[PDB]
Amino acid sequence: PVNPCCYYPCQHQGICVRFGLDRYQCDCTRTGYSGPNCTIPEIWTWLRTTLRPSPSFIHFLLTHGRWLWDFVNATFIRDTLMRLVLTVRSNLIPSPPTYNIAHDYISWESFSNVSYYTRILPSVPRDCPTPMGTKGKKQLPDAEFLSRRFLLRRKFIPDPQGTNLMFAFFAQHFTHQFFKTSGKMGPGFTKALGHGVDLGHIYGDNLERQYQLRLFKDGKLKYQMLNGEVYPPSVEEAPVLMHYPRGIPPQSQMAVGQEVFGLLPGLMLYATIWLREHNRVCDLLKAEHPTWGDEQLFQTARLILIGETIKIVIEEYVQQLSGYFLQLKFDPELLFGAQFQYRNRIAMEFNQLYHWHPLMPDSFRVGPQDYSYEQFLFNTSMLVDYGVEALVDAFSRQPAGRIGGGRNIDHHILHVAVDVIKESRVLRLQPFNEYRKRFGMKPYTSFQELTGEKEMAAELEELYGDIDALEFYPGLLLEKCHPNSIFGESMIEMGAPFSLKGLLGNPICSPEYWKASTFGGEVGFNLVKTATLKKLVCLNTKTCPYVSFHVPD
Amino acid sequence: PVNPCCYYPCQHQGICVRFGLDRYQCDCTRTGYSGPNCTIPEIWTWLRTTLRPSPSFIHFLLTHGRWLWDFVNATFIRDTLMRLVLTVRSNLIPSPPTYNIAHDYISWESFSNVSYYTRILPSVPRDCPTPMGTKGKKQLPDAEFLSRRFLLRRKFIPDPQGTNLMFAFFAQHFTHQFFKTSGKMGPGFTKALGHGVDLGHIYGDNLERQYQLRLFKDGKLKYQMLNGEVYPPSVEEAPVLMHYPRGIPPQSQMAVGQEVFGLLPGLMLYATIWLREHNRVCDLLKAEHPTWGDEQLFQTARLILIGETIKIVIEEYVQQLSGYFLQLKFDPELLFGAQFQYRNRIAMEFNQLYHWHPLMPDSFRVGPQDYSYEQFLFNTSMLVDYGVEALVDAFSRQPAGRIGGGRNIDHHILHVAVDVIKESRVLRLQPFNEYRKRFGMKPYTSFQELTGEKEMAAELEELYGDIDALEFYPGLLLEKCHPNSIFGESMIEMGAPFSLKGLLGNPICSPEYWKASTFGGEVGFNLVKTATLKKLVCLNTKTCPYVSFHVPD
Ligand SMILES: *[C@@H]1O[C@H](CO)[C@@H](O[C@H]2O[C@H](CO)[C@@H](O[C@@H]3O[C@H](CO[C@@H]4O[C@H](CO[C@@H]5O[C@H](CO)[C@@H](O)[C@H](O)[C@@H]5O)[C@@H](O)[C@H](O)[C@@H]4O)[C@@H](O)[C@H](O)[C@@H]3O)[C@H](O)[C@H]2NC(C)=O)[C@H](O)[C@H]1NC(C)=O
Ligand SMILES: *[C@@H]1O[C@H](CO)[C@@H](O[C@H]2O[C@H](CO)[C@@H](O[C@@H]3O[C@H](CO[C@H]4O[C@H](CO[C@@H]5O[C@H](CO)[C@@H](O)[C@H](O)[C@@H]5O)[C@@H](O)[C@H](O)[C@@H]4O)[C@@H](O)[C@H](O)[C@@H]3O)[C@H](O)[C@H]2NC(C)=O)[C@H](O)[C@H]1NC(C)=O
Ligand SMILES: *[C@@H]1O[C@H](CO)[C@@H](O[C@@H]2O[C@H](CO)[C@@H](O[C@@H]3O[C@H](CO[C@@H]4O[C@H](CO)[C@@H](O)[C@H](O)[C@@H]4O)[C@@H](O)[C@H](O)[C@@H]3O)[C@H](O)[C@H]2NC(C)=O)[C@H](O)[C@H]1NC(C)=O
Ligand SMILES: *[C@@H]1O[C@H](CO)[C@@H](O[C@@H]2O[C@H](CO)[C@@H](O[C@H]3O[C@H](CO[C@@H]4O[C@H](CO)[C@@H](O)[C@H](O)[C@@H]4O)[C@@H](O)[C@H](O)[C@@H]3O)[C@H](O)[C@H]2NC(C)=O)[C@H](O)[C@H]1NC(C)=O
Ligand code: MNH
Ligand code: MNH
Ligand SMILES: *[C@@H]1O[C@H](CO)[C@@H](O[C@H]2O[C@H](CO)[C@@H](O)[C@H](O)[C@H]2NC(C)=O)[C@H](O)[C@H]1NC(C)=O
Ligand SMILES: *[C@@H]1O[C@H](CO)[C@@H](O[C@H]2O[C@H](CO)[C@@H](O)[C@H](O)[C@H]2NC(C)=O)[C@H](O)[C@H]1NC(C)=O
Ligand SMILES: CCCCCCCCO[C@@H]1O[C@H](CO)[C@@H](O)[C@H](O)[C@H]1O
Ligand SMILES: CCCCCCCCO[C@@H]1O[C@H](CO)[C@@H](O)[C@H](O)[C@H]1O
Ligand SMILES: CCCCCCCCO[C@@H]1O[C@H](CO)[C@@H](O)[C@H](O)[C@H]1O
Ligand SMILES: CCCCCCCCO[C@@H]1O[C@H](CO)[C@@H](O)[C@H](O)[C@H]1O
Ligand SMILES: CCCCCCCCO[C@@H]1O[C@H](CO)[C@@H](O)[C@H](O)[C@H]1O
Ligand SMILES: CCCCCCCCO[C@@H]1O[C@H](CO)[C@@H](O)[C@H](O)[C@H]1O
Ligand SMILES: CCCCCCCCO[C@@H]1O[C@H](CO)[C@@H](O)[C@H](O)[C@H]1O
Ligand SMILES: C[C@H](C(=O)O)c1ccc(-c2ccccc2)c(F)c1
Ligand SMILES: C[C@H](C(=O)O)c1ccc(-c2ccccc2)c(F)c1
Repeated sequence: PVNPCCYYPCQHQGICVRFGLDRYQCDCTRTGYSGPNCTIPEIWTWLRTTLRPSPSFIHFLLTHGRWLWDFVNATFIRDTLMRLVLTVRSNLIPSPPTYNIAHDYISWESFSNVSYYTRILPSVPRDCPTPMGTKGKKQLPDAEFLSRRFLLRRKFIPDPQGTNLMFAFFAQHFTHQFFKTSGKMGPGFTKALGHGVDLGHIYGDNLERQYQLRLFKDGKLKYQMLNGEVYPPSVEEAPVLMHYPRGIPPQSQMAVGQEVFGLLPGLMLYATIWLREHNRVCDLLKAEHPTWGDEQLFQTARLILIGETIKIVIEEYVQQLSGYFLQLKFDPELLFGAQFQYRNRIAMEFNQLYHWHPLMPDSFRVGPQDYSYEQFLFNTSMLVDYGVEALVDAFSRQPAGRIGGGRNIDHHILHVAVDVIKESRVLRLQPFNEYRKRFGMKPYTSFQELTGEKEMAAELEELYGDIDALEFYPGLLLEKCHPNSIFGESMIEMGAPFSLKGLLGNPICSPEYWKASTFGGEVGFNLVKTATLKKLVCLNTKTCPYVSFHVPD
Repeated sequence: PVNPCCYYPCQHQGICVRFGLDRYQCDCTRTGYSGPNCTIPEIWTWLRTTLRPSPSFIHFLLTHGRWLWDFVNATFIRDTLMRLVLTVRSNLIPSPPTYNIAHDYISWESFSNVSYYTRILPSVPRDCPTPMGTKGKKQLPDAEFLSRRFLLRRKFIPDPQGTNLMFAFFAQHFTHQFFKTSGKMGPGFTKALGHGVDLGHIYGDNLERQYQLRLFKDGKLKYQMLNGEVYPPSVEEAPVLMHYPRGIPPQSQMAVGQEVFGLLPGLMLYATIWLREHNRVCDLLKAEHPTWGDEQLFQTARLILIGETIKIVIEEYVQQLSGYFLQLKFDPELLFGAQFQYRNRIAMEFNQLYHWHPLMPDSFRVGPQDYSYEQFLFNTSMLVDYGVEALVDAFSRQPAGRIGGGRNIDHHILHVAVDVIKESRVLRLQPFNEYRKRFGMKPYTSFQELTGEKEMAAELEELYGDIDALEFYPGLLLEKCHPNSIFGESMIEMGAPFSLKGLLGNPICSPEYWKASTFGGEVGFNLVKTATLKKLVCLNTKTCPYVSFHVPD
């Protein structure tokens, strides 16, 4: 008796449940559809899907007609559209969360145990005929071969949207606060229990670590002075676990919230900027509240930095990534009149989707000097040698690589993609086409439709045998990009829901928290409301360099 | 300089914040008022409070005109009113939670660390002139004296609403799943991390314990047979820590989710009933899903019992307690059109308010036998000696004591009340009158108004010196009771918000979870929708005894 749920019979978010020895039933509750397979639409459902323009057409609208968008951005329409974007995208993410690596069904354990990443679609049942369900071959393509053939960079392909390394390192720094897969527990488990923008990559993911990083004076974080500049303290002064190669003296190791940030100067650079910002805010708070103790100063500054982070991510980071002419806006009040849960649980699919390694260049240019990967990775003196401004200027000027399209991952880090594919099979992620449907898109009917070309498509078809066997991550990276864009429609249609839900799902965005008193008053509240990448850097450096998520002109 | 917030200047939920060396500012955001102290109403705010009838009047309407209610209860008006009750009561509880014993302000730590109970009103600042703020004497009345004088029972006072011991033990059993103050960490901390109806008192508050309790076959819980009846297993078979007097061997201990249930036959009675219900549901589930494994059977049965619990608590437990002619209803769908957060955090005030020791009798009667506290407490054989049916019958027949009114706590357990008062001072809970205002009532202007009499009021005035110095717990237990009611209005006006938010705030009540598939299909969903105290007992016992939360007529 072949498990009927292996055919993914239930459509439009209907839930497949096994009944008896060989039957199945689809729970169509609130899907907007009825029938054995949740395929019979109600009137409003049918109209909505019949009138909704394609993701590609909407993408076109949002990236053309600057004159019209400028006009619209200056009106209430900006708010109307931002609210629509927030609600429509977020609603595709279940909240409270549903499944995890252990339970392909709702359970109290999945709801309460936050050491688990959640998941949007249940796993491919273990008893299915093929690894992907019922389609494809008995054995999936070799992960290594797949990576060498379709993901390995031949010649660097710059991002057409002008994205730079300042952006690339921000993305890596930012995402590493909520993606922290546990080596000890295995795939499907995380150590970032905050499951969102808690800034645990600055303050630590646990209390004792936070306490080791804190000065416990004026609400500040410990630090050290080098060349008259402020930097994170060494592991000697802040006895915290850091992942550095054996053989590196403790005095040369910097201690920050995230244990892996010693890996790249680009990561430690952001750790330095944010640490400086935290202490700068502590100073502003104390001037306003001389009676406050160290604890309240520390806690309030953290809330302010969380807000500054979400503000910058929405209005500058996502703005650069989307390429939209619509001026995005971070305003929690846009959701006060809607039904929305202020909670977030990080999905394993979101983790996979965010492996944007193609962004990394062939080498790292700092002024007239060109640094190789061996001169960059784990280099513990470069940040201090050049200082914050110099590195920000260089990273802001160097272009990052295009993410989608294929063949654009530097050989130095290709092994990461190989492991992502291997872990996807351990997590038993459903095929790319099933995720397409889950996020409102039609499944691809062939590999040529996916790639937009013929040679790679033919080889993929040979390897996978069926488009319905194509895996999640490979599909995301091999999909044809939007015209002159950094990646394809799926990265946007699937990634936007996860990202936006994770930003606005934060408790500081709730009516209960979003008030001036939460941030120590008007001064703190305005810091959040007017935060900018430029101010983040320049209010914390001697001089102000070129700073942006876009390469200069 | 005297801390200005010691005067509780900000009204209507405005937040008091210290500015400069001696100033304060009230954050009136979304309170519906403006002005230095949030006292100037907006037009709609003024209308709402002017047309709003008093709690006493509303109570009258709900306990009179049975003929009218009988009509209402059979129409959709029942739903309209239940939704109104749910939303208006729940809106008084902040969500996400705000403060805790360490932070009298919003912070990421308060939001994320669930080992802390939350609190609704901040503590009395440690630097205030008097223990309660600015009113009263420099020293509060001795806790032991206060208890002896006003809380000690002199003559048993039965509850005029007919509440029985079956109800009392349900209340004790039920609340002990979310009130588990940590002896190690101290006041302000809890071990019940589920913060609500997770049934941790049946399955254990931690995974390791749950695993020792589970059979790992058919999704069931371990059990043992005695006199042909099913009971919880022994600690020898289920190696779990249970709090029993030293000298009682593991083979003679019963292992259940909550460590302290061996203390009373009444507690183990419910532990036994729910254990039998769990395994019963597993049988029903397996019949429907023969392909399911032990894990899914166990998790699904747990979800069903959670739903059954909420159903019985709202429609029978709270119904009995309220004495309303309005037929309360548990229907999550009532809130699907409203803005509501599906989460809960247990408040320290809710813990205090739920110390209903007056309910306990002078002795426990089982048929012709009358057992004393010395014979009842920690009795290791009574449950098995009599069996479930006999104890349910006896407890359903014996009257429980009136909660409010004062002087009704049996001397055997008066020490608990003494400790509650002492814990209250450690927690630095604000005065009863501040809580009255926080929950929408006018503060009492004198002790005579509070008690409704002259004798106790006169002595209370002498001891406290000022009505605004009266503490939270004593205030709840000494306030005059509603006509022929089990307690006063404050217990209802303050208790209803916490209780209802805790019941509906459960994730199973969310649109995401409230579906047939969550409970294994229609059979499981109906078990929840039709749950009853009588069925809970009789579908798990040989014979059907008198079972109710009210003594027989
Ligand atoms: C979140 O969710 C994750 C995933 O579930 C949790 O992972 C960890 O917790 C699990 C439970 O502790 C770990 O499971 C392992 O199970 C092994 C097998 O043990 C079996 O259970 C008992 C063992 O007890 C037996 O009897 C006596 C009684 O006193 C006992 O002393 C003795 O040890 C004896 O074995 C028994 O019925 C069986 O025969 C088995 O022994 C354990 O050996 C192992 O130590 C562990 O407990 C799981 O491995 C943990 N780690 C991971 C990554 O899975 C995580 O804890 C959850 N987080 C939270 C906060 O809840
Ligand atoms: C939820 O919230 C509660 C309440 O905060 C929290 O409670 C528990 O956690 C804290 C922090 O771990 C415990 O702290 C206690 O106090 C001291 C900490 O003082 C330190 O001071 C010195 C600094 O240490 C230096 O750093 C070196 C690093 O290598 C170290 O080796 C040396 O010690 C060195 O001196 C030091 O002198 C001292 O030893 C301490 O490190 C602890 O020692 C003490 O044992 C306590 O842990 C709280 O007590 C603890 N429990 C309570 C009830 O407060 C929970 O953990 C939070 N829960 C979660 C999930 O976050
Ligand atoms: C835990 O609970 C169990 C019950 O489940 C306790 O055991 C029971 O104890 C009672 C009294 O201690 C035993 O009483 C039985 O019936 C009569 C009762 O007394 C009669 O009524 C009054 C009281 O004196 C008098 O007017 C009458 O003349 C008459 O004495 C008693 O006399 C019998 O001898 C008989 O024991 C009951 O039998 C017993 N049940 C069992 C199965 O043991 C147990 O003690 C308790 N543990 C603790 C620590 O107290
Ligand atoms: C960690 O990062 C540090 C950067 O802060 C590294 O250091 C710097 O390393 C560079 C490269 O080795 C070093 O370069 C000096 O010498 C260069 C001479 O080479 C010239 O440029 C071209 C390269 O061959 C030729 O075309 C040209 O003819 C000439 O030969 C010169 O270009 C540089 O400007 C510079 O003078 C820097 O001096 C180092 N700076 C410091 C502060 O020491 C360090 O090596 C990294 N650590 C590790 C282990 O890799
Ligand atoms: C020089 C650049 C660079 C290097 C050496 C690099 C290295 C790694 C290594 C090593 C791993 C872990 C792999 C394993 O197999 O266990 C990993 C994981 C990961 N990395 Mn990348 N990474 C980037 C850039 C780099 N990453 C950029 C740019 C981003 C974009 C946001 C990114 C995002 C991720 C994500 C997301 C993970 C997964 C983290 C987790 O699950 O713990 N990264
Ligand atoms: C026979 C009767 C009986 C006994 C011996 C009993 C005893 C105790 C003891 C001892 C403590 C812990 C006190 C301390 O000072 O630390 C405690 C706590 C508590 N009890 Mn009563 N208790 C009841 C009945 C009893 N309780 C009933 C009935 C209820 C009503 C719902 C109730 C509710 C509470 C609550 C609530 C707590 C606090 C739990 C927590 O903070 O851990 N109960
Ligand atoms: C609903 O989904 C099932 C499962 O894929 C579809 O397939 C079933 O019905 C077909 C129609 O006769 C049979 O030919 C298939 O063998 C059978 N497969 C299984 C797994 O039972 C079914 O057609 C779908 N029905 C609708 C109305 O869409
Ligand atoms: C706001 O609340 C405060 C505190 O209850 C009120 O009290 C302050 O002002 C009074 C007016 O003269 C003084 O008599 C009090 O001593 C003073 N107390 C403090 C906190 O310093 C104040 O009157 C209220 N103001 C308004 C506009 O209602
Ligand atoms: C109501 C007015 C409609 C005008 C039709 C606009 C046509 C836009 O056409 C768009 O062109 C893009 C490429 O440039 C494609 O990628 C989109 O899928 C396609 O819809
Ligand atoms: C209310 C929001 C409306 C957004 C619609 C903006 C879409 C911009 O549409 C633009 O209109 C121009 C007309 O001169 C065309 O020339 C451009 O090709 C087209 O992209
Ligand atoms: C013309 C400008 C319109 C701006 C509104 C865009 C926001 C709607 O975004 C929509 O969200 C859906 C669910 O996530 C997706 O399935 C659609 O493809 C996407 O276009
Ligand atoms: C038509 C609407 C008329 C509204 C009349 C406003 C009445 C509320 O009046 C307010 O009462 C408070 C407490 O007594 C005072 O502290 C405020 O200063 C006062 O403005
Ligand atoms: C009885 C008349 C009641 C009128 C209700 C007042 C509505 C709120 O009116 C507001 O008052 C503010 C203070 O000047 C202005 O700044 C706002 O623009 C205005 O909308
Ligand atoms: C829609 C909800 C309506 C609630 C109103 C219920 C109030 C019951 O009101 C009752 O009406 C009786 C009339 O015969 C009087 O005799 C009772 O004294 C009075 O309490
Ligand atoms: C006549 C029937 C009326 C049913 C509506 C009752 C529900 C409203 O309940 C109200 O909740 C408020 C907030 O907790 C309290 O302050 C009010 O005193 C209370 O009556
Ligand atoms: C605003 C816009 C949209 O909703 O279309 C949009 C586009 C892309 C993202 C996005 C952000 C991070 C990873 C992947 C996708 C996003 F979060 C929002
Ligand atoms: C339905 C009614 C109301 O809201 O008035 C009501 C009355 C009393 C309670 C209540 C339940 C447990 C402890 C304290 C109060 C409750 F939860 C609900």
